[PDB]
Amino acid sequence: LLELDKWASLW
Amino acid sequence: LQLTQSPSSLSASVGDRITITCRASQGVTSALAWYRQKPGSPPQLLIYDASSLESGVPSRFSGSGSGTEFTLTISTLRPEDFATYYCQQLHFYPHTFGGGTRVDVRRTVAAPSVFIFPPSDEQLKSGTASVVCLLNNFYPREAKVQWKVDNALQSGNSQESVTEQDSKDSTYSLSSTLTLSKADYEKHKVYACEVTHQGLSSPVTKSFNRGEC
Amino acid sequence: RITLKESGPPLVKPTQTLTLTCSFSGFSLSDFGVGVGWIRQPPGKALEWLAIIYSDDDKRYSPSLNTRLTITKDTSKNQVVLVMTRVSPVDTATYFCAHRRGPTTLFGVPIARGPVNAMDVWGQGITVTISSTSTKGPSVFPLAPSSKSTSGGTAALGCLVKDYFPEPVTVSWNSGALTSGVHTFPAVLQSSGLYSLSSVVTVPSSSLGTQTYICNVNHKPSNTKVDKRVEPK
Repeated sequence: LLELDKWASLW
Repeated sequence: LQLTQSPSSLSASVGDRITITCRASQGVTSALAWYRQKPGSPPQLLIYDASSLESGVPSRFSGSGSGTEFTLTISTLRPEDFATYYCQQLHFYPHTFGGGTRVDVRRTVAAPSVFIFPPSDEQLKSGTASVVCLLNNFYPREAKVQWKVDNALQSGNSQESVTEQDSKDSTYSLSSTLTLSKADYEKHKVYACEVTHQGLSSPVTKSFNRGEC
Repeated sequence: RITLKESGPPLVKPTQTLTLTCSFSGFSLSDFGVGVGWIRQPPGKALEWLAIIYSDDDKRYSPSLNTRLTITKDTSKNQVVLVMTRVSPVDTATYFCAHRRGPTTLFGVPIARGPVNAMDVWGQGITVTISSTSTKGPSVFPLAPSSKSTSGGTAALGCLVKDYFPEPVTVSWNSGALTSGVHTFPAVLQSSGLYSLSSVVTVPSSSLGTQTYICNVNHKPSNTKVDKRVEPK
């Protein structure tokens, strides 16, 4: 389970 | 996750259109960049967000893909484009790079000339031995070299070195060096390196019998 | 506009701690979302990502290297620092710092992700070598022309330059008279912690009896110069 990048959840 | 880049190496000439691709173990949306690295230089950004041209980057570069398959494309190869190319993913930590794709000048396939050099007596006196195998002026860059001593395959006691592609004849050269203690060297008779390359019909063996005069 | 420069020690000993600094201009680390990262390239190898720090002091490290890596920043000084504990010879590389853009913001709110997905600008790189060894001059041995080294009308001869530290070593043939057909290979760092290289040239075998070939080796680091005459087996 890789950590998502800082902005992975930004449009 | 891992980033797999294809091909590892490709040959091209000026004005060529080439295409490098990158596959990811998992979906990384569009968080994919491409870099060009000239020898001795730091990488330089070409494409970000998978398809966006970096301000200041020649229009000949272009990128495409989302999810897991990505492709960089140069439409008209220029001289300064003979370089190595990398992709990076920035969707997950850690930000993985690909393995690289070397892009060299294309030329006529040329089989390596193969030479072997026994250790010198000078060196032997010192107490070590080094047997050198030269592969000279070949193309393309892919070469496999094996060492056999009395038919025993030598694994992990030799080191290879390769020149940069020659600016005139556009070939490579490769050295392989087997290193043994004097003692070990003296227990054996037959020293052989075997060479496999695209321009050889069959693998070439170059050998000598130790202490033969 | 944006410039980054790495600074640090060229040589570090094993088990020691390596501290590297990025000094930048053209951006500020108080810019929103801006990051600074570190990447390394081992000699002859691909790039490896090491760490990143953001303007909010958010930081992330490579999992394989996490334990040994610390990243810190000083916004006022325009500097970022990477610390690596417990170095070992694996860690010999060229180390780069790079800038990562923050998101598109309109009036202070982020509206687009896209610019973030690259490291835009990189520093020139700083090369660090981890060795325990001490300055030493090379031994030069002849690679001598022979039947085993003759193909058609052409022969190969060369010098093997063995066991020296540090880089680099410069090699010439015949006092500079012979340049054509010469290949000097890049050095390999051996298990010793000591470098080795070889220089070879290909020549007419007609000339072997007649002509004399000498290799000139200079290792400025240890003030060692050698002239080695190479002749047939």
